[PDB]
Amino acid sequence: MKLILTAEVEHLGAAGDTVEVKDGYGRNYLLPRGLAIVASRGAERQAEEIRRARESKVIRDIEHANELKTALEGLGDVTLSVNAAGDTGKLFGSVTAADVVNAIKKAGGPNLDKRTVQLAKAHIKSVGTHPVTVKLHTGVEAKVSLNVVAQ
Amino acid sequence: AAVCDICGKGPGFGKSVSHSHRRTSRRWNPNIQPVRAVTRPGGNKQRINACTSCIKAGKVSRA
RNA sequence: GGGAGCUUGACUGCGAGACGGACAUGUCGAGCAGGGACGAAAGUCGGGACUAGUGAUCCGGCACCUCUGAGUGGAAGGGG
RNA sequence: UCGAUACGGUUUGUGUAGGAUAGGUGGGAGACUGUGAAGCUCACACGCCAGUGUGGGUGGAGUCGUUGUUGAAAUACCACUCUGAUCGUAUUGGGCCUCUAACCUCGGACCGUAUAUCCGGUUCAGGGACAGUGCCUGGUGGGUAGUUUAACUGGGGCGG
RNA sequence: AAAACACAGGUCCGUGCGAAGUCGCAAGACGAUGUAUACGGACUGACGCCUGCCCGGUGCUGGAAGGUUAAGAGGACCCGUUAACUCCCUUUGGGGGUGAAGCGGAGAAUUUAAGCCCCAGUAAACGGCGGUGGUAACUAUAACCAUCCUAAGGUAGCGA
RNA sequence: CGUGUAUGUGCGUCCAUGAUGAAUCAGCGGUACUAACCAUCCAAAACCACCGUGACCGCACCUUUCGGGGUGUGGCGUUG
RNA sequence: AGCGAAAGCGAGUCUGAAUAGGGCGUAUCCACACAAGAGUGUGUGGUGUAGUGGUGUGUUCUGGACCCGAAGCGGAGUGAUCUACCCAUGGCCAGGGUGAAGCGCGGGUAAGACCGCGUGGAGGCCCGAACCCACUUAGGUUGAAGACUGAGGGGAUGAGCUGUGGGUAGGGGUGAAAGGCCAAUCAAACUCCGUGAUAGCUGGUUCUCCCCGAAAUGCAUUUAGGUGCAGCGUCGCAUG
RNA sequence: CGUAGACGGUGAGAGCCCGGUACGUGAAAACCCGACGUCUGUCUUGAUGGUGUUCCCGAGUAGCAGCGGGCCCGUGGAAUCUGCUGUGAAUCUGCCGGGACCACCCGGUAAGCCUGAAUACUUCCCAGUGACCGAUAGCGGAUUAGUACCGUGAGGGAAU
RNA sequence: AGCUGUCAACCGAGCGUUGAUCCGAGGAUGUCCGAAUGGGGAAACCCGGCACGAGUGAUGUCGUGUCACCAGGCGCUGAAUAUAUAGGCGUCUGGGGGGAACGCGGGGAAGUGAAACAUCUCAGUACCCGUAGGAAGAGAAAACAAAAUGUGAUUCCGUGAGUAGUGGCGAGCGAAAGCGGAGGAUGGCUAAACCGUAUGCAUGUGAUACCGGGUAGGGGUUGUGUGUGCGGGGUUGUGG
Repeated sequence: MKLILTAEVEHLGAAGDTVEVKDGYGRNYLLPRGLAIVASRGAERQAEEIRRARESKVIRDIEHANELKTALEGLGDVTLSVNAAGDTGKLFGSVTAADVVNAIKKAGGPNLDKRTVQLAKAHIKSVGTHPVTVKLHTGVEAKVSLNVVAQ
Repeated sequence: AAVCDICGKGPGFGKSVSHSHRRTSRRWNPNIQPVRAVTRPGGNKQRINACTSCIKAGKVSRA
């Protein structure tokens, strides 16, 4: 199996390094634990792999960093744009954890991952300060709120 | 376990042929193993039976 | 039957007219190239004095052959 | 722990006379040293009963010039390094100890689930890369099965 | 209808526990909601005196170093066709010898399993359990003379 | 077992009458969780000693003529 | 248009270095010659060769194959209302006896052990009905009955008997084991299907008359009561 | 009389007595089969023909083995087609098929599809046919017929 | 113009030219059981969950609906664990079973023959399983043939041929090409760069920057497609 690593592994390479390792190793240890990605296309497994490595290194949380990030997320109201109807409010699309993460980054600042927000729990179907929770750590909720406007 | 839950590989049927050429019906069973496959990257691993052909072809995902 | 000389007629290759012959096995080989001598010329020999000492067909071996060779060239395989 | 593949650091070659271990053939035979050839107690150890291998201190303007033919002329120098003890990497192998992630657990706890010793999801704890069956493979195999176990014969068998 | 089966009692073997064993392709079940003082299997068959020798054959239980030993990517060599080399004739082309890359065969050296061979156990496993003939062996007799062969020679007890 | 009636006791609340409120702002002990300490605990590395002789050799043999074996005369891989 | 194994050749061809002979072919027949009497050949010249479609008949091939007949084999199902065993839940066991263990009391015992006395009422205990069996006998034996009857007989508080409801199913069940039982059948149940199984074996095969008319031998045979061929019959042709 | 002499019935062989027959006619409704318009899509948002150079031309596939199935082909020299197991390619100087491999040469551009007609059959319905049976025949069944009867059951299964 | 079906009569009742009985086509009702489906069940017989008629002083009753389980779509919900999910709820749409033959795909005997028997045959038969449709499967060659400016999807018939072969080369088995016919009908998509687009990541530094051109500018397709969906401008060899 030819795959390019997303993080540092021993004698397998470094983030972005291409290597051929046997199917069992890749399929059961690397792809699952997200330490590599199969090189479907060289340019892909290069740029997507690098983006994933940097994103993980930036979205890593810690014990005290958990409470610090909870404090940071306790900043204000984020906003997202999605098309709705004339008055119905039935959003043509649907918010995603990626949408909420990027909106938090661009408005508030705090960096974090998709395994933070409880998006479905926060049914977000209309518009307004629909609230969402970023599960920063084992038990560190954060009712960050999220307005909705037309796309 | 002779049917793959992805591709439906059933066991083939044929004859085991002896030195005396006695032909006795036998079965070529697929090599299907219990795989705890991960439908979505989420992580809940649902158990199924998939042929080693599917495991090799990447139709299984043990994420 | 007993002796010596030479030699390799299991003429092997081709084979007479004939004959012995429930269906599945035998006797002469007169002729032909090529031999064997003894010899001298004439001459005789297709293992044994004779009748036993063997096993069909199928399957395959092995040698040689101016035979076929699945489009053609060979080849595999087959055939004699 | 032991293997095999691409090149590879330096000697490693008494053929026979013999500076006398003639490195593989050519360049050779100005190419070789002051921070540094030598002979040396020695660093380091390799023998064909030839002495040898690069040298720290010595050592110091050093070997050489068909040094005499033993054609290959000191392996004192040039390419491939040729018989060749040792090469360090990457590829792939027998085996031992394992790290857990495959897979396994009728070990526990949770939840689906009011009902649940089902099963299946989570998790923990264990095994563990074995085991399990898949393909192929060798053995054992009346446990089961299909069968065969002749005829003559003063009946058949025994005998022949 | 018994002398047979069973029986309570015995002994051996298996079984570390979704055991062994059994029904099932499997899941599962029984075993057992049991736990080696329990289960399953084999034989014997209350109780009493006892169950003597033998592990050679065959099973089973362990393994002694070897040898034999399939399945493989260990693939030398060899063989097919031919890009092309050489030579003969013969010259608007077919006759021999050499033949790379390849791809297509058959494939040897070497290579490790179980089993077998092999060594020790095991007879309440299947099964075995002789002579001499020299003696007073007492001429009712158990030992003794000291004799060949195996693994041993039928021990107590009983016996028309 | 169900509907209607009458009364007897029978007892709800906006009410009324009784039990209780029972925790907070300070402030302590016990879980004792953060890390660390104690009682117990089973070990790796180095470590010694031994049974033992996977390597060695002969040393002695009922004798192969000792010359094949095996055990003591022993330092060893303490290899198990 | 054949010969051969084909490059194939072709009234020739194959075999063969060998115009050497043979094999097989050139329908057949007639004349002429040349030959040789080794059984006749060679050419030459004449007439020109007869298949093939229907269809009748006899045999024959593949089928059920002239018809009947196995025991048995396979596939799929049906059966534990009989019986075997087991599971759940019920029921029954007249009458008498013997008298266990314990529990008290007395002797002895240093004291116990033990021995008597009372209570006790145990047992795959005893005798014996119901009940369940089936040892003997006689009868039945075209029975009253496809297993019984009459006399006796065994067990009869148990490993008992029995009702109801269940479970186990055929190469399987169940079996205190008889190869027993599994629906009057069991050394592999039954029904349907394969299927009109197959049988060198047994049986059967139906009107007539005219002509001829056997064989029971040889050889071979997983053969010996079968069959092939020959021998012997018949009917056609040909020779006579 | 006959475009009617088909067949049946009628008191016995009926073209002319009857139902009919030849030949004519008859659908309100429903269904079917046709066309005829709305309607549906597409093309027109264009058609023409020549040059030279990168990417594309169906991947766990083809191919290769180990074991099989199928083909005349019973593993055979065994192609082509196929199942299961591994191993696993390139995209046109590609790849297959020509019963293994070629200067070869021909067939061409698989690993994703849908496709009428020609074809097989008759539970059922309609109209007919018979050198078919004619009540032990013909369906088991002309009557009660899968009935009665038998068997627990599957099933067997009549007679009239 | 007679009728009230028939065995199959006897009635007593009646109907019918104002059109019956009879025929044909639509409908209506259509108990209970059966896939059976509200639950149960020994099939056809037992017990239940909204609004209405009742049945009143009221319970008790019966009428109509409706109520199985599965999949699939769509809505909610999203357990244990956190984005996130198995599952649960609600609603639509289907499925279930039967049928004689034919079809396709799988499994697959044995009697039997081989005069035994195992290879083989029987036979891919019987049977079994899964599945359709009015037909079904195959079908538009990377095919077959061999040097013919060869045919040109499949299927089905006849031949080829009981041939070539195959075969314990035994019993047996047995094609294909070619040819003659029935029928005729050589349609669309997936790849490529992207036209365009829609949507799932990472942010560099939000400028690569776009209508393809040049020539004005901001903050633009953010810009980068690696992942899909969609109308292609898209799409067969001597090449699109």
